[PDB]
Amino acid sequence: GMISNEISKLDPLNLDAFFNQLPSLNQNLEVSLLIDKLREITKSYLPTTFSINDALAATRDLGMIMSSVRKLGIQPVSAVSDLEVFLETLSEITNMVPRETSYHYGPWNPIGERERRFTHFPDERGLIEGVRIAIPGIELAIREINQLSNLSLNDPAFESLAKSAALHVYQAVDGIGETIKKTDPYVFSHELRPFFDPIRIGGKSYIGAGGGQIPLFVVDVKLWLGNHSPNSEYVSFIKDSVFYLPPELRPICVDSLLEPSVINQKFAEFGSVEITDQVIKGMESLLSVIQVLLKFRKPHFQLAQRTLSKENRGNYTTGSAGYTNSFNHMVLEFTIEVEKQIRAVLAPY
Ligand code: HEM
Ligand SMILES: N[C@@H](Cc1c[nH]c2c(Cl)cccc12)C(=O)O
Repeated sequence: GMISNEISKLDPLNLDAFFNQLPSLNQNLEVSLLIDKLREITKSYLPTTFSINDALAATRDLGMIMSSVRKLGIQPVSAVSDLEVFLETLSEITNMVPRETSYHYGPWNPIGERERRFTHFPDERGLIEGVRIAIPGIELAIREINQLSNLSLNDPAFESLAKSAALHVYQAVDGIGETIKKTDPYVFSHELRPFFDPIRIGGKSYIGAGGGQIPLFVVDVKLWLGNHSPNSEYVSFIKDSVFYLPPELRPICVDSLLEPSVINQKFAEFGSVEITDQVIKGMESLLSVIQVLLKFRKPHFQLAQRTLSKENRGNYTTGSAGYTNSFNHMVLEFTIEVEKQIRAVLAPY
């Protein structure tokens, strides 16, 4: 478990003053100052001496300087070739990618004066608050949904855990609503999106931080996807994402991809045991969770559609992971289909 407060409060590379300048440096395209800071960092710090929390915060801070350079069109590790050993040492300690993710940008990013930010645009706050709210709640919902596999539908503990998970997933809904109300789609495409492009590090390419990196897909795999669609595009996105996750989430995701999902296994229990009143309540509680997922994916799809429109898309047709809104349409159709299947099983009652 990575406690966010213990990471957000760190400044292991003494960059707090620099991050008050960074929005202005990025505005004036001052690539010399960005590159000079990367060079100073590799000479000023023995990263092998860092604790885990220090290395996570360093990844957060160094990652944002790197993404700023990449935003100008320069591969930062090709320009500062000593970065590669530095980043490699850091990722040995974190056992995470040598690059920042949504985790670094949201929950590990401090609130207030020290908040790390690429730009001066307040639309940026919409992305930061979006993932900073979404991630902790989704993580609690993962712990709770994981316990459902080992409870009976007829146990009120089942229904109560699923309800808790639905409440915690609502944090993803609150997160995307913060984005819808603060982030203008046109300012996103033209001012924010360019900071989330891929960076070549040790001969492979790491996508930038993205909303898709909140572990919502982990909820999906345990809850409905399981091992049921082996060749889908969504299982390929998840495949590519497992090792971007914090280590503690990786076994949950891997085992869930290799097992039947909760809803599939609870469908079997339902149509084979004595269907009582607690059992309907328990099955009703799984549909509640799914319906919360839709309360996220429906407005998310609209937001992505206004942003990728001809008028609004700027220079991009994809998200940071290389997909169009078609991918969102497919994840959301998958979820609508589970809601239909659950409502079918319940219709007699
Ligand atoms: C202007 C704002 C946004 C746009 C244009 C946008 C668009 C997209 C796009 C194009 C994808 C496809 C995957 C990829 O290529 O990376 C995607 C995936 C995803 N994004 Fe966003 N997004 C926005 C804001 C957010 C926010 C704030 C969050 C979370 C708080 C979020 C969460 C997700 C998730 C969870 C996925 C994976 C698909 C799913 O589970 O439905 N997005 N988004
Ligand atoms: N969710 C979209 C747009 C996006 C890029 N970076 C983000 C961040 Cl860092 C937070 C929230 C959303 C986004 C994507 O995954 O590329």
